Amino acid sequence: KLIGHEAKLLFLKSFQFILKRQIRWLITEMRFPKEFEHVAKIIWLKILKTINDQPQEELKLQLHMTSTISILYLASTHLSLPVYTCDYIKWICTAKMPYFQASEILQLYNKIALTCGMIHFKEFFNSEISCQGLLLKLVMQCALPPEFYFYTKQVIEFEETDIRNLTLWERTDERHTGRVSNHAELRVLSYFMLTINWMLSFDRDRQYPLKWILSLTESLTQRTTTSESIGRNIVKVVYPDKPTSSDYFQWSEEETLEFLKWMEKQFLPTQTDQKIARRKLYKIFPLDSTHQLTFIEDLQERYAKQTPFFPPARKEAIGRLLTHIASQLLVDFAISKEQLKDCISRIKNACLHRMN
Amino acid sequence: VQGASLYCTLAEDALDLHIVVKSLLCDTNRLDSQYIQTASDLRNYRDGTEIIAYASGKTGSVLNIAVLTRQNTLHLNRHNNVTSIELHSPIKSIKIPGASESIGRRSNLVGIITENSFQIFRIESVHSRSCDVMVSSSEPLYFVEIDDLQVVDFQFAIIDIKGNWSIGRIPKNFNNQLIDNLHGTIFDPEELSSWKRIEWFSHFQKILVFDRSKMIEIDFMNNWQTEVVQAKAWSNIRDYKRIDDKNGILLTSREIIIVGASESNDPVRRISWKHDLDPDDTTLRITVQKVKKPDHILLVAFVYSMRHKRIYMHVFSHRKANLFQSLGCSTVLEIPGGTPTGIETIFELVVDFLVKLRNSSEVYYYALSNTQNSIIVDHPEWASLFNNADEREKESIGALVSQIKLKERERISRVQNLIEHENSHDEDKYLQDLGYRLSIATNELLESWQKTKDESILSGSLSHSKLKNLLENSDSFASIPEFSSLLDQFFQYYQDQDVTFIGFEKLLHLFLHEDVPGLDIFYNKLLQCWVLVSPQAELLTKEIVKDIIWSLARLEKPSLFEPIQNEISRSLSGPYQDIISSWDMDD
Amino acid sequence: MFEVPITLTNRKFAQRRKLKYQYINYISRRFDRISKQQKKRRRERHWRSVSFEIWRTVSSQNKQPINKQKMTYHNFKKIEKIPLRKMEIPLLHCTKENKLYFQSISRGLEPLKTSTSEVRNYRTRHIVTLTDLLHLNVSRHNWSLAYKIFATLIRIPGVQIKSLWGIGVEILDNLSNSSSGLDFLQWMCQIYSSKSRSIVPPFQTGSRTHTAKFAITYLWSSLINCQKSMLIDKISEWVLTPPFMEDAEVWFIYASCHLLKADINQVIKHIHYVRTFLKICLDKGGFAVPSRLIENQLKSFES
Amino acid sequence: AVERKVYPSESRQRLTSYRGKLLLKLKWSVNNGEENLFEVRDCGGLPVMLQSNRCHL
Amino acid sequence: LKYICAECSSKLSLSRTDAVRCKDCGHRILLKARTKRLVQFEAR
Ligand SMILES: [Zn+2]
Repeated sequence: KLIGHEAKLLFLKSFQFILKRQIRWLITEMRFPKEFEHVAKIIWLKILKTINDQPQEELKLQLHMTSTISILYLASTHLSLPVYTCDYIKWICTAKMPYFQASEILQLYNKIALTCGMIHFKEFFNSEISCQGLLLKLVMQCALPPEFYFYTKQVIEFEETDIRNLTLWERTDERHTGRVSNHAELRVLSYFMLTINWMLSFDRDRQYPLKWILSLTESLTQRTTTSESIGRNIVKVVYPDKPTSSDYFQWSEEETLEFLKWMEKQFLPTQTDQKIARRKLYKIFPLDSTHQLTFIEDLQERYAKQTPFFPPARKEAIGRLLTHIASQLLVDFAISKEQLKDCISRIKNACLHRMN
Repeated sequence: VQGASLYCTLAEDALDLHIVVKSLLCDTNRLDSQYIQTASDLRNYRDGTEIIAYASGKTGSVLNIAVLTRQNTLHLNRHNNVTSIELHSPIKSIKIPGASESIGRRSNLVGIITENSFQIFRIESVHSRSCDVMVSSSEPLYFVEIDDLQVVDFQFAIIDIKGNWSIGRIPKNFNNQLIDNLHGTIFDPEELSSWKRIEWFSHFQKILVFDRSKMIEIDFMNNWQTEVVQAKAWSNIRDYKRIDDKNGILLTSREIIIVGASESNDPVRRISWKHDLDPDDTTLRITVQKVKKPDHILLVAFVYSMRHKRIYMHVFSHRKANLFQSLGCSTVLEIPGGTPTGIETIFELVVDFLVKLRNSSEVYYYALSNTQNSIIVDHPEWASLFNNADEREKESIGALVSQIKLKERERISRVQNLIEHENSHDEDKYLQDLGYRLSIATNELLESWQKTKDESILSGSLSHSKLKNLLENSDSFASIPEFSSLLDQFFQYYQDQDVTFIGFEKLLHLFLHEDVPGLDIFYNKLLQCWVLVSPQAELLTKEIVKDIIWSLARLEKPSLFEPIQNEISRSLSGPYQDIISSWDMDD
Repeated sequence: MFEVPITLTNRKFAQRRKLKYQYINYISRRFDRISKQQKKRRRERHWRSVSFEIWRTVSSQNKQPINKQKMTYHNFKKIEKIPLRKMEIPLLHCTKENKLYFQSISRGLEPLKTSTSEVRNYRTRHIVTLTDLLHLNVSRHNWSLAYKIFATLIRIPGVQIKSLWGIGVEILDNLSNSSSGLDFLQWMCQIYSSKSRSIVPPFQTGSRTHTAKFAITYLWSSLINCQKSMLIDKISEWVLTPPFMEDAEVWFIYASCHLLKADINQVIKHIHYVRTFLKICLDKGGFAVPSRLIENQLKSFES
Repeated sequence: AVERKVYPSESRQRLTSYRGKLLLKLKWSVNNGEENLFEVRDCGGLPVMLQSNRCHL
Repeated sequence: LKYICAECSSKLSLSRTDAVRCKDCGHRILLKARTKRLVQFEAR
């Protein structure tokens, strides 16, 4: 029945097909540019041509879903679109961008560096990351006041001097203390954390008192339904490590409610004699002035909830703010606790050393 | 249902829940993916004298730090539950459980204290007067065989160690030290786990010996032994603690909650019934608290874990004529980053207890009510990040804090005047000469895109996306809508073909998560948000909408005419069946 | 933190149970020696027993006598020393985590991760939260949300129907809009009563031996739909299509149908009738403490 | 799978017999009830008279 | 739609090598529905 030994072709044809399917959904539903496509045909063209310039029945192929996302990101980043990995994670974990099947029923940083050596970033594309929108994304993601965008943008310039890249790739696998935390975004997040920590816990002109660290913390902590927070809950549900699942334990009836809403909407994007017996069996018990508020609405009101702006246990407030931020980042950027702190650790010693 | 319509669809009661009320009380390879078998703290009223006197609520606690210590002190109850002043004593090894028992009102309501440990097993007496407590260590016995005892039950010291058990007796007060006879053993080579357990059932010489596989009733002082009715199949004995003056029993096995109790006098089981509560967690223990009233006698069932600080509760009641029923599950949390080693107890419900948590030398009284009519972060992984400072590294941190503080001053005073000039004729001069200034350079790079077009080995030309080397170029305007109009008329200008094209709005979508048509409404939204806060909003929000609009400025490769060229020139060098693998517009 | 209602897993856990029961067998083999494969696990787990209406237990009286020490240190390590090595061979083929797993379960440690805890993943962690919210909302009497939960749950292509009491109480306090209660109950019964291993039973099961949940639950609850009266001859006609007919408790359900029909020589035959099924339910089971209560009632009838 | 009743109209049209199942509770005894075994069997589907107590009609 | 469930009367069509039974009920006996077709009769 099924092909043998050179279904390499059908493999690459369901793969290619599934990719173009995803692009259809990101220009259409995510209002990308038509140019993305040609950028993608070029990159997947490059690596298709490289596996077909190492093609052999002695076959060594590893086209994963991760490869699909990797060339979307790769291509986006040449195009300097302000999209970041966390966009992609949210997208795929939400069953919105098709993924999590072979043809539905009818490691990202590491595979982007991997592809990023597979065909070379340097003399074919421009692999500067869209840094400044990552900053904006980040300050808005906290409720940090717009000064911190320049705060961090400065520390960024201080260590890197504005330059950011996509290969820490030589084919090698045995990596230890050499060339890792060389994927840029992670360093940006690290800088971001550091900034908040130094910046706050060391402005002796403390313009920022003993307490607005607290009010900041609480306006950060208040579980309140918008699209975004609801999303981050939806991500939290598929994030590998506790605690971020104790989190669904602590949801509010409103959070749970918008949850079941999203449930019955995007699990009509569900997957999969007795078959019709369960088509009926399930169709026995029933499948089935605007309220909750927008992003900048919520954002406004926490900015106001702190608008009363105008003592080493504030170090505490610093720490719990940092660790909350951290958590949001871990789920949002699909990495590990221990990964993050490896990076911020390394790069903080990397800042002390290039100032000391 | 069963009795109500034997007698010839909803619950008896309405929907009850669970509230808190808290107080402070005490305060004392590489493989922790497993755990040993240990428990480790008691609180119980015991009768010191008994020259017509009452009981005194005592705590027996553990000072640990360095493993090996034992604490005793009285607790004056009323409501805020306290102490007076401490009294302590260690042993050369590690405490594995402290227990102190009380057989019920058949008798003389009294006790004294006992504890078992890594290579030693001891039992203590006590007298007390004037709020000092004086206890008195009736001799240990270092481990006769080089084994180790799981459980003590208790005037009968009964030990259980990794299978084999012994009944034994304690001395009366002095030097003489504790002997035994009547031994025995359960044993099951295929019980890999080390915990077994012994506890009284009924009262006269009927014990229960347990391992995570089976339940063994052993009637000593006769000769008797039974494997009860399950074992070793779909679930594990997970815990068992004896409820009730003498004749009550509570067993946790996976999800079944089991109440055994007596019948035919001695020696019985109950398949009365059970609830089922839901894991695979090897760590799971139970404890009961009991309360009374006329029409029932209710048991509150606390099953808790070592993995999460949720507490899982069920409720049974004892009707005079050996009768039990249930109602519906309820579960609570409390503060995070840890988990419990002690949960232990003593038209509404009051249930109250104390907990200890993993690796927190801290005892907390808790109290739970039916209704309402009436992070200390030391994540060693993160603080080690946020300090990592000598003294010259404290001031080394303070350095660039000051540096970009005065720098941010430079930014503020700089931009201010540009903000002054918002709509001047001057700023029109600048947006003009700047706009087609740019245009001249943009043409130049388009020319050295003529000269090197024939490459067709890539499609990303040189390095493009810039202000295109004017640094004076960017920074100096202030109006956002006249700068958006600049760009709209520059895109309009190079509308002569073979050019990069990109549409910002559809992309600000990614930013504010709503349709962001104009470049301007983008600035509006941000300015609302940040005018609420620390405002130099007007300025910064302009300065960052300027940075974003720069960072994104679609200055980039020649288009379509040039993708469809390398697309095919590599699409060729790939042979054959891969020339048809390179397939687009599927369906 | 609650049992999951989907088939546990694929993964490692099989090779772990391999190591476990293989080693078990080597130690117990050498142990009977000194006292003188899915299938290896299968034989291994195999040769082993597999004032109110209490299904009373089997108590201690004709059972056994006492043993006295079998197992010193020097003598246990005898039985331990060899099979641990044979284990050293296929331990060489299982994975590092399961090397250490077997190592520790063999030292007598006990793991403190669960099969759920270690089975990582977007989708299952989501199901875990979905089902938690189910069990929580049902504890809370929040039948509406609860219901939404249950529906999105069973919608998911992973959940087996091991969460039926889920509806059987859920849809039961939800008079509101949906066919319910008995609907579900007798549905469950009709579907899972024929042919038409682990990961199983007491509250789910198939034919040939008994089936707690659906069977007895609809089988009384319909008699409660007749306490709705003050129907019966229907419940007792299709109750009166046995056999499993060792379902003694259903014999008592039958006798109950007759005491409820009894509430002229017709009523006689109904009381004669209950008198018959009570003792044909002395089959065994074990109910009704004194049947002389049932029979004092039957004499209040005999008036 | 949960069975359905069979109405003779079906048996007619399918041109098969209309039969109920036949069941036997069988006592397998050894040594004069020293050991005995109850096992129910099925001797095959038994044709049933229409409009009788075993006819669904 | 050539066919009818011999029981629930549900109209249906079939295909080559298809389970013969009501997609709804599952009754494995099926009827062939009569369709518009020209048949002659004399009124004599
Ligand atoms: Zn049909």
